[PDB]
Amino acid sequence: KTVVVTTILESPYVMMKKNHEMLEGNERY
Amino acid sequence: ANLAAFLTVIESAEDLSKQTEIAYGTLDSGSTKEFFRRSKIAV
Repeated sequence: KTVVVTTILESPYVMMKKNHEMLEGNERY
Repeated sequence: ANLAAFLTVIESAEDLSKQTEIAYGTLDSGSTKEFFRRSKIAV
């Protein structure tokens, strides 16, 4: 069911949240 | 000409943080000081 999604941190398309060092899951992006 | 020109002629929190000459403060004990202390945003 789940899809494997590939990305790169090329802002503003994909960028980690504030204090992402402690953030994980789909929420960190 | 320049006299004629004379007569004729902070906007956010980030602009406040950038300006160090202007001083800003909060209540000593309150949700505001705690919110700033526990915040993780750069500004």
